[PDB]
Amino acid sequence: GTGKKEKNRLLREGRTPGDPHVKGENFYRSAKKIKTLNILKEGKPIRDSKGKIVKAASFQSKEVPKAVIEPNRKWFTNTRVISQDTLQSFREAMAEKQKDPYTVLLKSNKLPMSLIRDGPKLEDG
Amino acid sequence: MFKVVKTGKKTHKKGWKRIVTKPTFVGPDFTRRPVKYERFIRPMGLRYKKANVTHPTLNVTVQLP
Amino acid sequence: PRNARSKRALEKRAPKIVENPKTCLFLRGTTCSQITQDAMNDLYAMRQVHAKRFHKKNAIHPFEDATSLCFFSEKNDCSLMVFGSSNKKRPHTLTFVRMFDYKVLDMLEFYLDPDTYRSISQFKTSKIPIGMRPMMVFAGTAFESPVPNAFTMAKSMLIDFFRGEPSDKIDVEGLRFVVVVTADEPQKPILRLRVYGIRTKRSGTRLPRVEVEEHGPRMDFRLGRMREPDPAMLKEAMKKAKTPQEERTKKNISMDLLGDKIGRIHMGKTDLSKLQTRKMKGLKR
Amino acid sequence: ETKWQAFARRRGIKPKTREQRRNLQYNPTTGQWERKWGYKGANKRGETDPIIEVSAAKEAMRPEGTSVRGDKRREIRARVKKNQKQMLRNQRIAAEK
Amino acid sequence: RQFSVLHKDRKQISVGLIGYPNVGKSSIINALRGKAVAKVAPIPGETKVWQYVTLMKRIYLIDCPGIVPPNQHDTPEDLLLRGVVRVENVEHPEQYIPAVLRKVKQHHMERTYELRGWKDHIEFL
RNA sequence: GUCCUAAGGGGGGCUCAUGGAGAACAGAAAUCUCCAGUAGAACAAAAGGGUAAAAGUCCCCUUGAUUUUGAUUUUCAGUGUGAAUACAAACCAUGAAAGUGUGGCCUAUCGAUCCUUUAGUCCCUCGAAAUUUGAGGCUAGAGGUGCCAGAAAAGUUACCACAGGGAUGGCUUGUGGCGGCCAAGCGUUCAUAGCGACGUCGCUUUGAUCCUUCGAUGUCGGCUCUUCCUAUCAUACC
RNA sequence: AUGGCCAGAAAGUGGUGUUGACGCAAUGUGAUUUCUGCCCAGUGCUCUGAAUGUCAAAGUGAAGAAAUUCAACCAAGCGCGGGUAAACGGCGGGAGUAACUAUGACUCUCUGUAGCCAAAUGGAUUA
RNA sequence: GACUAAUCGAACCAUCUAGUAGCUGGUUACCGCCGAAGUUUCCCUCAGGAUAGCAGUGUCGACCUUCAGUUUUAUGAGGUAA
Ligand SMILES: Nc1nc2c(ncn2[C@@H]2O[C@H](COP(=O)(O)OP(=O)(O)OP(=O)(O)O)[C@@H](O)[C@H]2O)c(=O)[nH]1
Ligand SMILES: [Mg+2]
Ligand SMILES: [Mg+2]
Repeated sequence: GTGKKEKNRLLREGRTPGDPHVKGENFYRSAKKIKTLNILKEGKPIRDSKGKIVKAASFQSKEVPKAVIEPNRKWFTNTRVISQDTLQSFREAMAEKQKDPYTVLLKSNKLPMSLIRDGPKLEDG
Repeated sequence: MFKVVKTGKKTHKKGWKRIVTKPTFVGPDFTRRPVKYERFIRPMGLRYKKANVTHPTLNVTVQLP
Repeated sequence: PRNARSKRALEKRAPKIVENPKTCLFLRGTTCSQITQDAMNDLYAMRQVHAKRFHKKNAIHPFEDATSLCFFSEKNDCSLMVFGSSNKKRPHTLTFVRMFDYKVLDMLEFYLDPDTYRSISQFKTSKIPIGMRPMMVFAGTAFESPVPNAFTMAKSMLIDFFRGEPSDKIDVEGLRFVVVVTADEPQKPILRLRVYGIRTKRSGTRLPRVEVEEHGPRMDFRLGRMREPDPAMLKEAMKKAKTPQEERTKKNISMDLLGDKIGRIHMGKTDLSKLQTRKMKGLKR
Repeated sequence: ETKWQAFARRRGIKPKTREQRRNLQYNPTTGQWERKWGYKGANKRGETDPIIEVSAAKEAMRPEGTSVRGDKRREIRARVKKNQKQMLRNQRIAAEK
Repeated sequence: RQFSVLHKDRKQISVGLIGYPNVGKSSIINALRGKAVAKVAPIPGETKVWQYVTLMKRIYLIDCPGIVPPNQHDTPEDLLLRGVVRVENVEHPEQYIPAVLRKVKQHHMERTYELRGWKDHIEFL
């Protein structure tokens, strides 16, 4: 055939020449698979001969960041708005909402449910 | 922020899992990742959904989701 | 496009999923008669918002060469054209041109009857407001041909001429003017273009009684020379783009009345006839 | 697809988020918010500052007439020229296709 | 598999099995896998910790220990008859025999033990 | 080598190049006034009909340097409150208004002491001599990763082994956080600001419900036995 | 059986072999009882199928004065095109309609207080 | 991964062989005269380098010029108190 080398495999698969590769990639391993399996091996810091950490482990960087918030006009506006017609339509939708055992909920709609759900009963109130 | 979670039965433990030590908000329809692929652990005891929000002009504090 | 205004112009001229309303260019040849000029003036009065008008003489014969038409369409972003001509063989001719991607898609000639032609100013009536879209009626048996011919083509291009701006809603005050095109299958048939104003009267029922009165212009045409589209270019022209605001249908996926995404499961019929229960010692006689 | 888009698709390079690609950064030393590029950007830091400390070897290798205040503009223009040449190559390939 | 298709956007789906002890959760997992992957025993509390079993490439099964929701109307006799506890570690097991004799028809007991003619539970035992 | 509250957007006012006639210096060419001026100027593109109370040029307002929402489009996602993207809506700017307009453009990277390539006539050498090919050296040119070549040497060891190096504190205790108000007082009294104990006010079931227990990286025990502390359960006194 | 599995530096070398499919060799599973979710066709298995598409050495042809250069030709394998141990894998179905056939795309729809059936039993709750 | 002469994830014996180690341990009389130092500047870092600076012995040159971690004067910065 052509050869079982990695270069021959790349030439057979028609990869772009000069593209960088992650260490450990082979016929059985893709880049994302190599990253996923290297996640399991992550977590050990880099130390010198005397045991002092010279490079910290992943997500243990010990460096204190600058926690600042920029001035922005987006902070003083309304993120979500709803109209009265849409509110009334949602109230009607909750009114003839019915239950069905063979239908499952996959993603809830982010709605102001306090303005849509019917109020409590008179005796409870 | 993160603490190292040790896993394994040997004396030498694997340390890839990180647990969040601060309160977190996970959002609606939250299903946790399985343990084999859960790197960041957000515990159920530190999850909050509501906050006491004060309106500066009206001087009213209301618990809001 | 260094300038922001030129960038805006190129972005407006760029192809879109939801296209802009079509622009019509009104132009005439080197020799164009006064009746043909009046007919183009009436059509421009009907469609003045989305039309541009040329005022010079163009030495163009569209059925021989249309490179100048393609150049004008590219320069003016016009996808419909009304071209006026006059000749000994063809005394008063309106050349309706529809184009696709700055190339000529199809063309059709109309021969106008000079004796029965009445302009809009010849009727002392209240006229259509500027920019208002008229209603359309196409009548006769000439437009129901199973094979695409001159009359079906004329119906399609008159529809594109009188479309205006598409809209999801309309006020009931925008139903006051109607354009009626009548033609019959048969020596050559006459395509009659009329405009009427609509008035409503009491009839004692819920539905109003409609009465019409002529608005102008009065045009009589004989359908002339032809240029049909190529099948491939016609296919690309009649391809319909899909709006992002319409959801691709997925099986067992829906949205309920509250906006929640709902999935449907199918249990199937329960068949316990193939189940053998345990032969316990207490159940054996 | 351009050369970068093909390379990113092959290498799994996700596009940057809109909060990440903002033209805004916090300068700690001045304690002020400044832009990464553009008018008065961080890429042209010190072009209008009163005191610039230079290296003796740097003006030794510097040609006559040029000053230290234009080196950042020179390097920015070089990067702009390289990016523009790559963009023109991509446009030529797309027009060929 | 229908649930997996409904959640095809995820990498997989997880199915956790819950119920009382000794209802058949580990047995259901083993039956669905076709292989004895979870420990099964008639004694309650065989499953003490949660266990992952990879059923398919996109389906995981989670075995859980048997739970008993507390209720003031539930008696130790009711819990024992539902199968919460082991009968070896209970005191005076003969007091629960009348509950069994009420729950089971008499002829079923007679055909099970080939014995008849008792008046009460102590005589039967 | 310099200069700029950036470009852009909206609204308003004005008309440009040029020619003629005039005005101390000023004389072809400086500034000013009038007339005539289809744009022959300027701005964008490459009209065979771009723009004149404007698309030109000056003023006013914004300059907030890339907003929010989406069960929708496309792609991706072992970090799935989804991200990027398209579309739509809302918001925003401006104007009296009709309206108008924005909420980016791009790109793998590495060498330049590098890579590829050309010429040498009157350049030198191929060492027994010469000629013709060829080859090396030296010199002088050309282009710049589309046509300038290239840039794929992984793990595991709980079967193990060797050479070494290691193994916060006169802290803590009984009384929450955030935000507002009052406030003796401290200050201030050419500014009347700023701190402030004591408090107070908002958020965090008619004796109910029991059908909402919310994640081990950090590990304790048991026996025997002695002593100490008081932050006292019991016995003594009050 | 001028065969398989091996061994040897080689050998006119040795073993299986004083052997021949009810045998030898290599595997997986592991008494008996129970037992083979449905469905293929992506990786892989193999194909007495077409191609020269990739294509070494030797050989062939042309140019030059020759070194040399350029062309075809090029076995096995690969590739292309077929049938599967369908092992791994992947896998909601059921009807259609129409694009013609290659990719389909679209529309509709799914919810017996101890019996019946099987060659006494209906079992792994296995002595 | 068991056994193969108390030796087994490759037995024992002799040799190459005084193999290699940047790692560990150690490194032998007296007196006298001087006598220290930690980003200064450049380079892809850690499993990195040079290099400035500080020192001792000898000399040689007219050991010639004098210089100085100091003050004052003139003038900057600080016009800041007053
Ligand atoms: N007859 C019959 N018995 C069953 C069935 N399923 C389970 N069993 C029996 O019930 C017992 C319970 O089995 P488990 O798998 O341990 O069920 P569980 O609820 O998980 O028990 P825990 O481990 O305590 O939680 C088993 O010993 C089986 O013998 C069944 O379908 N039919
Ligand atoms: Mg059990
Ligand atoms: Mg169990």
